[PDB]
Amino acid sequence: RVNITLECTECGDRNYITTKNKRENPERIELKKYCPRLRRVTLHRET
Amino acid sequence: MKTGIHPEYRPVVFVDTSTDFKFLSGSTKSSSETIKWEDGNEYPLLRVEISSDSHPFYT
Amino acid sequence: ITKIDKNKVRKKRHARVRSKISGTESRPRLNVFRSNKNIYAQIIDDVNGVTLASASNLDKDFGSAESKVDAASKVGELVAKRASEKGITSVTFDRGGYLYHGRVKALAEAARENGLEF
Amino acid sequence: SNGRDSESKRLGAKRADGQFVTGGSILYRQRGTKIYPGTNVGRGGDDTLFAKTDGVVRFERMGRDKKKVSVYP
Amino acid sequence: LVPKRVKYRREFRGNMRGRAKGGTEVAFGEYGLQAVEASWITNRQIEAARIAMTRYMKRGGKVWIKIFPHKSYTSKPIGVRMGKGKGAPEGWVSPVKRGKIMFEIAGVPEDVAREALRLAAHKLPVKTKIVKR
Amino acid sequence: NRLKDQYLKEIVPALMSKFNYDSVMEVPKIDKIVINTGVGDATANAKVLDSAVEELALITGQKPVITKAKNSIAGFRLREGMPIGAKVTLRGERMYDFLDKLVTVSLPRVRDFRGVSKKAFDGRGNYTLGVREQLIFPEIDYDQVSKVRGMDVVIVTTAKSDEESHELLTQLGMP
RNA sequence: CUGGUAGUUAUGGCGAGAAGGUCACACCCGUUCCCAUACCGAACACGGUAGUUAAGCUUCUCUGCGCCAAUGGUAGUUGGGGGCUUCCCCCUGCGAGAGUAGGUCGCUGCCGGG
RNA sequence: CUGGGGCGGUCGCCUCCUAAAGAGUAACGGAGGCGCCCAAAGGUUCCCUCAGAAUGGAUGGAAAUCAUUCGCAGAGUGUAAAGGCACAAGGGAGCUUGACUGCGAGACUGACAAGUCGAGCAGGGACGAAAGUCGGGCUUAGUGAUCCGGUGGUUCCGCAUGG
RNA sequence: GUCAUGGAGGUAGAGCACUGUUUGGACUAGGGGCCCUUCUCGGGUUACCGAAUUCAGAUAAACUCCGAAUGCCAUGUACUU
Ligand SMILES: [K+]
Ligand SMILES: [Mg+2]
Ligand SMILES: [Mg+2]
Ligand SMILES: [Mg+2]
Ligand SMILES: [Mg+2]
Ligand SMILES: [Mg+2]
Ligand SMILES: [Mg+2]
Ligand SMILES: [Mg+2]
Ligand SMILES: [Mg+2]
Ligand SMILES: [Mg+2]
Repeated sequence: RVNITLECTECGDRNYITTKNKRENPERIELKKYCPRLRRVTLHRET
Repeated sequence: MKTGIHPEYRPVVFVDTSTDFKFLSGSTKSSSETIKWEDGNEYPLLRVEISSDSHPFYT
Repeated sequence: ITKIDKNKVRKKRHARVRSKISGTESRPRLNVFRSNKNIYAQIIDDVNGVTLASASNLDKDFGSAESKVDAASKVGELVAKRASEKGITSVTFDRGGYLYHGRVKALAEAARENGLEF
Repeated sequence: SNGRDSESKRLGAKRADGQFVTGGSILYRQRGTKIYPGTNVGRGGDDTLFAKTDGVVRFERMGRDKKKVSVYP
Repeated sequence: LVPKRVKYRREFRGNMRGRAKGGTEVAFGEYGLQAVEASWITNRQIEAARIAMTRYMKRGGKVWIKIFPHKSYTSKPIGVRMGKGKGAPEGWVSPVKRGKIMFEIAGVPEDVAREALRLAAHKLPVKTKIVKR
Repeated sequence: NRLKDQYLKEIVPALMSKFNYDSVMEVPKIDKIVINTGVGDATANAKVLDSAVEELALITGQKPVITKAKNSIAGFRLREGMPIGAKVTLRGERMYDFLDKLVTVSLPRVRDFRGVSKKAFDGRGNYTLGVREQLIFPEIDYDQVSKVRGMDVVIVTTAKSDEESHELLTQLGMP
């Protein structure tokens, strides 16, 4: 289990830190999160 | 009843070979054999070992 | 073996619904009761504990249906109308514990089609 | 092997029955619902009961075994 | 007499204010030994009192012990200063409050009952009265 | 449909006339037949279960539901979840079909039988037919199967007393 | 009178017994359609009304269990005093829990049909 | 720190008893936990009810999986304990990422540093027919300041001026 | 400060509804002594043990179906200060 940062795919910035178990979730996590820069929801992916 | 989950329920006639009785009762496993009884409503056929009528405990 | 009392278990589900939903003078509860035969609607204030508008499948007005769903649409149409006449607009739908699906849905869809804002 | 204890968490009533409160006033700090959110009262994430509007606090019986706190303007 | 197990190995000494809340009227027997003042009764004292009673009755009649030593007590050895945590469990006591019937006997004549009970009373650290149902 | 018809034609009055029921509603009927397999060995190998389900399906003409263990038991080497045994609930026409094939074709394929074992009523009104082996049922073909497992057949009645139940199972034809 | 829906710390619950039904309400009959089952039209959903009050429901009866509950007394105790003190006693005010006399097989709305 | 000091033990955080029916309250007093975990064990919609026992039944044993009955909870609630929870806060399933961004009347706690709760507003969403709920998890542990360094961003500054 | 009114809170006491500790009796499934073909499987035996079950009776800082006095928070158009 580790700290993770999600990067906005459009915005570019990474203003979402999360955590995951990297044994159970070895792939890069993708969540739809609001991007404040774009002021809309965007796909965010683990770095 | 869900579809594409269970096998066929298709009707079928059981007949004991010895006593030579016949009755309708739906089941799996066709075998593909014609029947005499109610041939209009054609069903498969199943040859069977002694039934209730035949078995000696019963009769 | 014991037969389950369908209304007992229904009334249990209705409690779960009435946990979040309660009529107020500004915005009352459109409660539905469904039988094997016919359906019934009441627009209620839980604060006062008084039924305002109400409508059944066996009132002298509208006594001609094809299916129980069509019958239940006539009730929505009538309870909406009778409510508008009384001068009440915004209700909240109380499923009564019934799955929001066949009849009870058709009662709501219909009531909602007329002047009732939910 | 003993000698440990956590900091006391100052639970319990923070406003009196019959006292006027402003919106957001914490009424009761508690673990779980010793007392339930009544009318114009909210339950916070840690079970803290707070007034949602200004008014007078009233601790009331719910039914036999339970208790609620309400805020009446 | 020792509890088979206890939730807690160490326990407050407690107090002995008031009349015993229960066991003040003789219940199972004809004659009873009643505590007149409060005291801790140790399991060693209950046994000494039991054997004194029972021996005089010569395995005749019945003897009910109505007190049980539920409460542990601890001690520190000699040559040990104060502090460093509570002492090890040493023994078992029954806090007996005034009015508590401690022993009951039946199935012997008054004279023998009254004698067995005085013999028991002389093993107990508490002023006693003999009472009959 | 061969047996249900019979149950509605000349069991109901016959059985109502025997006990003197006030209404025909009081007459005992069969609610559900429930077959249970009980594949415990499955804790070792899962493929053993797949067969035990597929074979049980053919017997009932209705895919079963793989029952999963409730509490962890070291003795049987068992832990929460993990599939052990398959259930299947027969109701309505497709049930009577089974009951018929159980009393007409299936049971006289065992080595012998005493009959409706008086000892095998729960005391409420329901009968549990303990089935030794699965080659008793003609839709199985033992020349196409590996292991026998066995089976458990539960017959649930509306009956109140074993006496009332016994009569119903008897007049339905069960030995 | 009955169906719906509320309030009220079970005096309202549980259990036992009895009666009732085309007006409802039920069970009940069926799976073509919407929709269902980790299998099952059991349930949910839909369409029916041959059969039945057996059950639920409704009404009535009962104190067996529960629940409610005085008065009196007692324990405890604020304050004020005394002792011989593991503790105990007196004055004043408050005053349980248990037990008991007793109570209860509910009460109070709004809407629809009769 | 310490019933002299040393030796031993302890040092922060959570729960309970001590604690004298608000809150708080000491001891090298009595008991236990923590330095995480979970992509669902979060959100929402819908549906549900547990432990155990009795009786009957193939492998099958005291105990596996069926079935009926009785069962206010004798279960469960990731994890100690306490307080809660059966309109469930417990158990299934469908869709999801609110385990959101900007905040925040007002309160609690408190020497300070910190800590806690928060309706509601705006943006843009998830689930839901709607009502609505959602700023992680039944609640309360799971953490560590400043300084200094690293990385990403940036309508800021740039020592004459442009860099 | 007192009076009146409302409220939160589980101590004293009490109780045994739960959890732990516990006595006696009745009941009763097992197990252990004692012979029998016997595989002591089951009888005929039993106060050698023993888990539930009830009847009566105790007990608790970390038990509670209950529950004070006080103290505490507040309100008052009350009386004093
Ligand atoms: K003495
Ligand atoms: Mg402290
Ligand atoms: Mg939280
Ligand atoms: Mg010293
Ligand atoms: Mg020293
Ligand atoms: Mg306190
Ligand atoms: Mg720098
Ligand atoms: Mg420059
Ligand atoms: Mg006490
Ligand atoms: Mg206590």
